[PDB]
Order: sequence, then structure tokens, then C-alpha cells
Amino acid sequence: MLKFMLDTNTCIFTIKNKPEHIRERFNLNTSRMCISSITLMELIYGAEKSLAPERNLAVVEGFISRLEVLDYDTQAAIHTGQIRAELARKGTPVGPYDQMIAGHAGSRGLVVVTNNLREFERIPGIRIEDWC
Amino acid sequence: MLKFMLDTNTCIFTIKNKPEHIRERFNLNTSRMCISSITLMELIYGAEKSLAPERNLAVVEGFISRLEVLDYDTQAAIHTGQIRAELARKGTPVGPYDQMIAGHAGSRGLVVVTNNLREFERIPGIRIEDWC
Amino acid sequence: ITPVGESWDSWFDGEGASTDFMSTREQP
Amino acid sequence: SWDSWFDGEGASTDFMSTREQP
Ligand SMILES: [Ca+2]
Ligand SMILES: [Ca+2]
Repeated sequence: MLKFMLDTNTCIFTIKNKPEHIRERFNLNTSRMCISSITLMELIYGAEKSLAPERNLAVVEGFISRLEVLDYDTQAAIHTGQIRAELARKGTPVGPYDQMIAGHAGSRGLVVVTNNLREFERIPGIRIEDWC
Repeated sequence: MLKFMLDTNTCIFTIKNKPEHIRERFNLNTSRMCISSITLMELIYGAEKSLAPERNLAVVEGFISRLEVLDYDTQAAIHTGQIRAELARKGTPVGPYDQMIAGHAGSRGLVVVTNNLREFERIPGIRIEDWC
Repeated sequence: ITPVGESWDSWFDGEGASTDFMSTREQP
Repeated sequence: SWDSWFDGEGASTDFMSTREQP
């Protein structure tokens, strides 16, 4: 069963650094990890805007072909809308992509993997693991 | 067969003003209109943060129940990442949701219907129409 | 029996991204 | 119909009076 949604920052850091602690978690949770298509979009932008687009696209494609990319669907959208509104009212917003990811993970009952605990801590109903 | 993807601006305007000319366009184009789930997120947020949330949710709900809402999927993500890269290359600002909606539409060969032509006009490969 | 993709180690051990790749993320 | 939506319940005047795209 899917259990974990990797935030974009974790993906970038893993791509750039291939860290041991992450590799261990990846292997422990093979087939239980996904990203949101919102993250895919950011990673494709990173690749295409870089000095080595072809090279970097292939690295990304290899990353995403080993996990699941989930569609940002109607329930993701609703739950994201609801969270945004709660955050506005409390004056502690989160960046636009991050809000979507948290809303997506929220709608699917998934744990967000992030090093940005301070930021993500404050999103209602969120479950977090830092794999660094 | 879907032809038009309504941008967030056109949806907000339509909801707030209930304009006669849009009603005629809608009736003529039933079952050829859609929104992105990105726009759904923005409408729910707008409802939920407003001074009459339950009431505004119901208006939003009746609006979206009458057209198709498309999931923002892997092809939408990829098309969006490409577009963001070409816009960066040209130092042209477009907002984050507008970009996703333009990528979404472009991934499905759709015309974007928008009353903010100036923002969308500089996206390469755009097809746009203004219904206001 | 759980379906699995290619191994994670084969990716982690692959040659990676160029140095400039997303040195910044760019979230508005 | 769309007609019944266009003639029905109205949103409050504050609804997304600014869109708030960040
Ligand atoms: Ca992140
Ligand atoms: Ca829009």
C-alpha cells in the first residue's frame, strides 16, 4: 500500500546528493512511495531549465520510474483548498507548491517526507517524516 | 469532445456576476467545457476563506457539477515544466497557477478561455479566447 | 508478491545530475 | 440547467474579490 509522499525538496536533495540515509529508507519502503504530479512538474522544470537538460531529464525519469506519480485529482484539490483557507485565517501560509503537495498527501492519507518540519508542521491534519 | 478549459479568472467572474453573455456561451458549449483541478482548488479556497463559506461552497459546487474537472496528470505536469522553462528563458513572469492551467490545456490540445488575455498571450503555443 | 520496479541502488549508484541542477528551486 | 445556476443562489460580494495567486 502507498504510505509516503516525498516533498519536492526531498526529491531535489536526493537527486543532487544521493544520500545514504535516504537510500536506506527507499529500500525499506520500496513500492510504498509516491510523488504528486505537482512535484513532477517542478523536477521537469529543473531539468529543462538546466545547463544539461537531456542528462538531467534522464536522471529524473529514472527516479520517477521507480516509484509512483499520483495525479492531482479532485479530492487533492478540495483538500488543498480547505487547508489553504485554514492557513490564511491563521496567518501562516506555506508556498504554493508545498500547499498542493500537503493537500494531495492529505487527501490520500499519506505521510509527507520533508526536511521542512517548521513549515509543514503547521498544516492541519498532516503527518510528517524527515528522512535526512 | 472537450474544446475549452476555463481559467480561474473566467470562473470567478462568472460566479460573481452571473453574466448573460457567458450563460449563452455555456449553453451553446455544454459538454465541451472543462476546468483543471488546479482551478477547482482555487475556487474551494475562495469559498472556504470567504465570509459566507457554506453558501459560497454551494455556489462553487453547483458550478463545477455542471462541467468536467480534469485531473492534473503526468502529461499536464510535463507540459507545464516545459513551458516554465521556455518562459524563464525569455524572463516573462506568469503566475504559478496560470502556468499550470496553460500546461494542462496544452497537454490536452484545449483552448484556454480567459478574461485576462495579457497574462496568457505570452505563453508559447497558447490558444486563447475571451468570453467577456 | 509485490510488483517492484528497477532497483533503487541501480539508480542511486547511477551517474547523477549536473552540478547546476536546481541549485535553487524557485517557488514564488 | 445552467439557467437555474445563473438564476439561483448568489455568492457573497466578498467571494474572491481578489484572487490571491502567489
Ligand atoms: Ca518541499
Ligand atoms: Ca486562471
